[PDB]
This record gives sequence, C-alpha cells and structure tokens, in this order.
Amino acid sequence: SHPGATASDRHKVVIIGSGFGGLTAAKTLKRADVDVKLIARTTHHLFQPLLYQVATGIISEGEIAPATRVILRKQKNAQVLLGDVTHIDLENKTVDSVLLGHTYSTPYDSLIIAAGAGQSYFGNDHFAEFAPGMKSIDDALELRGRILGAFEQAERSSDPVRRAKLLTFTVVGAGPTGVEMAGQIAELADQTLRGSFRHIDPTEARVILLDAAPAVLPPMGEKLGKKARARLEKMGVEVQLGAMVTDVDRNGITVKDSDGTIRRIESACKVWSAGVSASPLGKDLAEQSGVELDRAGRVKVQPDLTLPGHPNVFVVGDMAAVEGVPGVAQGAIQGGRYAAKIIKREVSGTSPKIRTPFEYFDKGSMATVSRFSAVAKVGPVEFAGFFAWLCWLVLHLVYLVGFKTKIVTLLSWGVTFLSTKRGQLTITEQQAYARTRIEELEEIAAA
Amino acid sequence: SHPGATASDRHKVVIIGSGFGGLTAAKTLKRADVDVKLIARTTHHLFQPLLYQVATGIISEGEIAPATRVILRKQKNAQVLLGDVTHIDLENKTVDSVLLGHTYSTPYDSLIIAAGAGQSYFGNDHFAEFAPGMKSIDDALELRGRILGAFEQAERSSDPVRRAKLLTFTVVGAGPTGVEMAGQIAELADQTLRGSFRHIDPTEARVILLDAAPAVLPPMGEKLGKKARARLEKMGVEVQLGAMVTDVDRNGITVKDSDGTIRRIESACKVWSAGVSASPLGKDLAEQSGVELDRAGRVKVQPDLTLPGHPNVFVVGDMAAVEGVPGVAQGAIQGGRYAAKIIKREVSGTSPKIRTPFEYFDKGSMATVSRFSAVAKVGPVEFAGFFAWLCWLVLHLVYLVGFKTKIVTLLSWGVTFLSTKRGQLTITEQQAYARTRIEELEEIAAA
Ligand SMILES: Cc1cc2nc3c(=O)[nH]c(=O)nc-3n(C[C@H](O)[C@H](O)[C@H](O)COP(=O)(O)OP(=O)(O)OC[C@H]3O[C@@H](n4cnc5c(N)ncnc54)[C@H](O)[C@@H]3O)c2cc1C
Ligand SMILES: Cc1cc2nc3c(=O)[nH]c(=O)nc-3n(C[C@H](O)[C@H](O)[C@H](O)COP(=O)(O)OP(=O)(O)OC[C@H]3O[C@@H](n4cnc5c(N)ncnc54)[C@H](O)[C@@H]3O)c2cc1C
Repeated sequence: SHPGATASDRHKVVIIGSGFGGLTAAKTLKRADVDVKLIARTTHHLFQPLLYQVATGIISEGEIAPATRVILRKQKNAQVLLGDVTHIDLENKTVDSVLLGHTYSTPYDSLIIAAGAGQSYFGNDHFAEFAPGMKSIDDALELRGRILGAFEQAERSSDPVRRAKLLTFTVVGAGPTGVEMAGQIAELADQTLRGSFRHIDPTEARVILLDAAPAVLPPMGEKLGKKARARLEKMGVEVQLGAMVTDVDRNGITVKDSDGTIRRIESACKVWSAGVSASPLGKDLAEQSGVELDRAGRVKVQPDLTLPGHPNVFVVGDMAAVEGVPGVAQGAIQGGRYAAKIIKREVSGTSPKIRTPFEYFDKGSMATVSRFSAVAKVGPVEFAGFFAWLCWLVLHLVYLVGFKTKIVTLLSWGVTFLSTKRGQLTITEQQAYARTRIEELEEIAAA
Repeated sequence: SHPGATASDRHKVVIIGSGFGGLTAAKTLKRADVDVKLIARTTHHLFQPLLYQVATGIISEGEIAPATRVILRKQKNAQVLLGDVTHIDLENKTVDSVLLGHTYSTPYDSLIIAAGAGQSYFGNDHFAEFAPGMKSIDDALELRGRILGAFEQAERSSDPVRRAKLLTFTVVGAGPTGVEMAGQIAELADQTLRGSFRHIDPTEARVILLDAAPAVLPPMGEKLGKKARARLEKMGVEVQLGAMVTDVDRNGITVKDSDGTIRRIESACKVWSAGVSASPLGKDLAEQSGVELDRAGRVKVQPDLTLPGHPNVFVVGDMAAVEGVPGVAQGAIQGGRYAAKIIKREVSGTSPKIRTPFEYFDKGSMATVSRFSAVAKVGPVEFAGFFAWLCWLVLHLVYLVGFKTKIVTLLSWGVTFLSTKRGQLTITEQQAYARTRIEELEEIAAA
C-alpha cells in the first residue's frame, strides 16, 4: 500500500505513539535535520497522571488531552499521523498502520517505539467485560459513567440487597492509580454527592481497595505505604490486602485471601488497575529480532534502548524493560529524549564511535491519596500530608499545556478542594456502556 | 411493577424531562405543598443553545450540562430520577420508565410533560446513519469526532478525489443550528487548524449549507436572513438554498433543487439540523386522548397547556404546539413556569374558578453566525454584526449555572475569539462511531 505520508530525501524518523516518550522525541528533533512521522492511535497527548480527575468529574478532557497536531504546529519537521500501528517490519523497515479501514505502510530510516503499556488481568482477560481498566479517556469517561450511574440506579432500587450491591465500589490494585481512585470515589460519595439523594444516603457507600500485594504503594516503601493506608482507612476506604482476585462477575468479585480462605464481595461498579502489560507490538519485535521479553512482555532493550541487531530501532517508556528504570512519566520522557538525541547526534556530521548507555536520573516519585494528603519520596527525604499534596499539584500543573489550560485547571482545583462542587459530572449511557455493548454484539456476530 | 421513587401522602407531581420546561417547573414548585418526581433520560440539564460550542471544541460538557440532581440539591421536596419514560398511562395515572432493564411505574396526581423535540429526517430516517443530528452531548461529541476525523483522514489519503470528498463538510438546514455549525466549521478549518497540517491545507476545505427554504433563518425575516447569508458567504460557506435532499450516503448527498435539476454533493461529514419531530410520547397521548398532533407530532394542547379531558396533565416546551409560540428556550421556560404556577395555585386552595390562558411574553430572538457577527431581533428593532454578537454572548452566559462555569466559559471565549486556539479538540473513535457501529451490529443481530 501507499505510505500514507509525505516523503523526503533526508533521513526519515518514524515515532510510534503520542505519549511522553514519542512526543518528547518529536520535540527533541525540532531542528535535527530529519523528516519525522509521528504515528499515534489517537490525536491527543494524554497527560495520564491527571486522568483520575477526569474519571471523577474534576476536570475536562481538554485540560489533559491537547491535540498533538496542535502542539507540533510550528515544527515543520514533524507530520502527525493518526493510525493504529498493526505491524512493524524490521527487514523492509516499514511501519504498517490502519485508519478507519485504510492501510498504510510508512517507511523509516530510524524508528522510536513509544507505544507504552496497559494494565493487565493476568490472563483472565474476560474480566475486562466487568472491571474496566482506566488507561484512556474512553476508559476515564466509562468509569465516570459507571460510578455516577451506580448511585443513579441505587436511588430507584427498592430492594435493599441490590442497593447494597450497587453502593459497594471495588477498586483492584493498590498502586498509585488505585489509591487515587479509591480516594476520589470516597470523597465523591461522602462529600460531593452529600445531600443530593432522597432515597439512598451516599455516605453509606462502601469503597473497597483490593490488592494481592502485602502493602499499599509498594514503590514508596513501607513507611509511606502505611501512611497512605492510614489516610485511606481514615476516609473509610476498606483496604483489603493479600487478597487475590479469582473471579469476576457483573455482580461482584470472588477473592482468595493469603490464608487460603475464599470469599465474595458483591459490587456493581468495579475498577481494575493491577499489573502491567506492554503493548502487543512487543511480540512482533520479539519474533523478528529475537529480543526477549519480560513477564508483562516489555522489551528488554539493549543498554542504548535499541533492539539487538537493529541499532536504529529504539523502544522507550513503559514498553521498555530498562533495568532499574521505573514505569513513570520521567522514564518515558528521559528515554525518548535519549533516543532522539542519539538520532540527532548521528545524523549530524558528528559520530561517537560508541554510544554512551542510557542513564536514568531519578527525580523522585509522588502519589496523591486525598484532598490535602499525598505521599512523596525524593532521595533520602520522605514526606507526606498537606505539603506533599501541594508539591504534587504544582509538579503536575507544570506539565499541562498552555497557560489558559493551567488557569482553568487551577480554578477547577480551587472549587473542588475549597468547596466540594465538581464541574464535570456529565455522564451518558453511551459513554458508560458502548464498549460492553459492542463487544457483546461482536461476540454474537462472530457466530 | 413497583414505583421507582419514595412514597408521599401529599399531592404528587411528576415532571418528565430535565430540560428548560421540566427543570423550570421543578424550581417553581420549591415552596409548594407538593411532592415532585423529576424523571429524565439523562442526569444533566443540557443548555442546548451552546451545544455547538461543544461540537466544535470551544467548551467542555460540564460547562453546559450541570447535573440536575445537583441543581435541585437544596430542594427537599424534589426527587430527581434517571429513566427513559417508555409509557404514560392517563387512566391509571402512572408513568412507566426503564433504567438499565429495570422497569418502574411512578404514580402521579399532576403530570408535566417536557420531553421536547428532536430534529427530523422527514420520511427518510435511515439518513440518521450518515447525517448525525446534533441534539445531545452524545451528538455534540460525535460531530466533533467526525469533523476533526475528516481532516485526520484527509491528511493521509493519497487520492485527491477522496481528499475532496473528505474536506467537503455538508450542513443540512439553515435554521439557527445550521448557521451556527456552518460558521464554526468554517472558522475551524480556516483559523484553528491553519498550519497544523502538512499534506492538506485545511483552508481549501468546502463548507456547504443546504436548505429547501428560500432564505436563511426564515424566523428572522429577509433583512437579517440576508445579512447572515452575506456573512456566511464572506466566510466562504457555499450557501445552497432551494435544495431538497433526496438521498444520503456514506459518500455524500444527492439533492433535487427548485430548478428541478439533480446534483450530487460528494461529502464525507454531514450534519443534519432540518425540521422538527416531537418526542414519540405524543403518540401515546394521542391514542389515550382526543388530542391532535402537528405534522411534527407536537401536541396541540388546550389554551391552558392541558390535554383535553385531563385538566392535570400539561405539555410544555418544544413538545407543545401552542399557537403563536416559537420553539425556543423562553417558550419552554414560560410554559413550565405557567404549568407549575397553576399546580401551586390549585393545590394551596387558591384556585380560580377558571384558569387564565397561557400568554407567551415574546422577549425577542437572536442567532449567532460567526466570531464577531450575529443577528438579533427585539420587536421593532433589528440589528446585526458585532454588537448583536456581544449581546448574544452576554445573554447566553447569564443562563449558565455556577459562577466558575461562567468564568471558565468566558475564558474559553476569550481565548477562542481573541486567539484562535480551542481547548477541547479531544476526540475519540468510540465517541465518533459507537452509535452507528452499535446500530449496524444490532441490525446484524436482528437476523
Ligand atoms: C491513571 C494513571 C496515573 C498515572 N500517574 C502517574 C503519576 O502520578 N506519576 C508518574 O510518574 N506516572 C504516572 N503514571 C504513569 C505514566 O502515565 C506512564 O509512565 C507514561 O504515560 C508512559 O508513557 P509512554 O510514552 O511510555 O506511553 P503512553 O504515553 O502511556 O502511551 C503511548 C502512546 O502510544 C499510543 N499507542 C499505543 N499503542 C499504539 C499502537 N499500536 N499504534 C499506535 N499508537 C499506539 C497510545 O495511544 C499513546 O498515545 C500514571 C499512569 C496512569 C494510567
Ligand atoms: C443546536 C441547538 C441550538 C439552539 N439554539 C437556541 C437558541 O438560539 N435560542 C433558544 O431559545 N433555544 C435554542 N435551542 C433550544 C431549543 O430550540 C428549544 O427551544 C429548547 O431546547 C426547548 O427545551 P425543552 O423545555 O423542550 O427541553 P429540551 O431541551 O427539549 O429537553 C428535553 C428533556 O427531556 C428529556 N426526555 C426526552 N424524551 C424523554 C423520554 N422519553 N423520557 C424521559 N426523558 C425524556 C431529555 O433527556 C431532556 O432532558 C437550541 C437547541 C439546539 C439543539
């Protein structure tokens, strides 16, 4: 098929994914004398660290999903392209991608693969029918629709047992995303929706946080983990640890405890955030290059982030199993900047006889837990509570794109944390259920 | 089935619909000795007059669709209920409604029906697959997705004829909604997207406005119609009046014009805004009572907005074919306020022996057409251009809910009209296509 892009005589760089890694590599090449194609599943650079805020009504999509086409407007080297990359050919050096039924095969001279990773159901993938994984704005608006729709259904239901099922919100996984969602669902129940219902009282809702890990926020170490758990429990989140999920239904979760006892949580709204799994592309690389994969399928790239035998092909960010590098936005930013700087330095007249390995400069890490409470670790300094929460807000606000976007974010935080109102409580049945409806109908149509 | 609401011993008022007439009747009953159930297809009070700003990326949904449950928070006598009303029984004084497959039957002593109206495809409702009608947040986000996705496809497409198909945006109907959308699609192509592309130039896009009417904005008379058309034509919108749509396809529209000639507008993205049809509930009323329907199916309510023989059942807003009352938000607000005041007056024993008929107080009408241009008519005075546009903005800003909402919309206008950036260019494939892909798979599953 035709390449679906503008061609050039100069060195051709293809960047896959609009993520932190892909967009950082694109910005890095802004004057590198290369022709850059950036191919992405979606038009927007999703600032995922605030996704839980759109999933729980605090901010709108445009605060966190600026169109990547508009970010790169002035960069004449870069062409942003929409498309699901379905295959990568390392022998013919093409990236093959699909857009609404049209297939394109864009050639490259160097390739940066920043397709990232998702959460994982550990092989019980059918759980995805019942416990959505928040990883995209489609997921975030689905979770908002299911969360608020559970209260909207509970208000009408006469049966007390069905109301108890509806008002039990179960979050799986106690990593940052799960602690964020359990916190915000608890505040949403007992502060924002306070007094808005006549038959139910939302303050009676149960929020349950499940993990097989023995501690909350394993990355933070024990002390901040216990500090966050103490905050969650003070908010009445029922943190349950050592619980392995064994089954999921539209009605609930069946879990096995670390003692081996089996028990069930009746729960209508469910959220999945446990585990990780690299994008499917990793297997196409593995069978072609012979690069091996970790469990979770992340590409165990070479010290310069390349594939063995393909020194112009780089994997960056969550898709790469770089030793000692955590799956965090700074890891993607730094990996993409590194790969793009290698490209820039080798397409220029300069040429290092050997590349310097990638070094990750760990800036520390943070996780929010609640209004006025977060945990943060910065080298030897471990701190928590209100000051850590201010630092978390400021640090994440610095990464938002455009000054008006920051002002409107800051106003939405001001209202949502000083008052308890929330702006984006819009939900629709289509946003809440279309994915389920479509997958069910496709399973019928496959007959 | 059981009632899907709390019981009460006092006079029971049921209100159908969260829009202007329904919510206005609810807010009017805040101090009456009545128990109010408000049943609505969606959780939000959609301020439809700014819906096109959602559809073209200017503002977020939460700026125009506050959760109606939260508006009525302090009104202790009102219960908001989610549900698609499937049937109204005038003999058993009951409203039957469905929510995720659960069916409830709510009794009433007085009923206010404010289900409103949609646009109409006349006899050819199969066009709805190809020409979305903008009437809900689901539709506004679908139009946003299919508009931006047309440029996103055109950027890749090697075939010039397919690009010409993609970059021709066809708006059907020259009422307010059509002039708004044609104007905004023209500004979006000409200004916001300018320079954001490498293969296409968006300023080459064609925007076509089709109506069978001989004038733009028939409601506003020839003078303001001409000024609106002249503004659109100066923006390069190709206004094609006197053209009746005869067929619509995935590829385009075939029209027959007043000359009797047949021509085809090849066009990927279509928007439908012509005609009106009342909520299907009108048939249930016309079966149970001697009430007539318009050709639009609007209910020819009696002079007190009641049904013949049902002095306590009222129809208000766009669903009511009140003589001389236009299908505008003030007609809904005034009709709902009237019906609710009649209820308040009679329940308190303050009843007159005869109800005074409904009198619509015509506040005048306005229609925006572009950045810095609109038309306005206020009784004897007719004016257009910048001052009409500024007055239109102020007037519609005053109706939004919450002071932050007004600030954030005013900032979004400040950026979008002084600069050219737009905050909410976020789109997703699911938002753009789920409706059609579901109806296609249900048409398979009907086999
Ligand atoms: C809810 C949530 C909260 C988080 N909070 C934090 C936090 O507070 N701090 C922190 O440090 N990290 C946080 N993270 C982690 C952070 O988001 C990731 O580490 C980072 O986004 C990784 O970026 P990436 O470029 O590797 O991949 P991403 O940016 O996640 O995605 C890459 C891009 O490629 C696209 N893509 C994927 N597959 C394909 C394909 N086949 N074809 C084409 N395009 C494709 C995707 O659409 C996406 O645009 C959070 C993550 C989540 C999900
Ligand atoms: C694009 C656009 C532009 C507009 N521009 C203007 C303008 O310039 N000026 C102006 O004055 N007005 C404008 N309007 C408003 C419109 O012309 C009407 O005047 C107004 O929307 C009438 O409101 P309503 O009271 O009938 O309620 P609607 O807005 O019609 O809302 C009806 C409500 O009933 C609910 N409902 C419907 N069917 C059912 C059911 N079966 N069961 C339960 N609930 C149901 C819906 O979910 C909704 O909440 C515009 C509307 C649109 C879409």
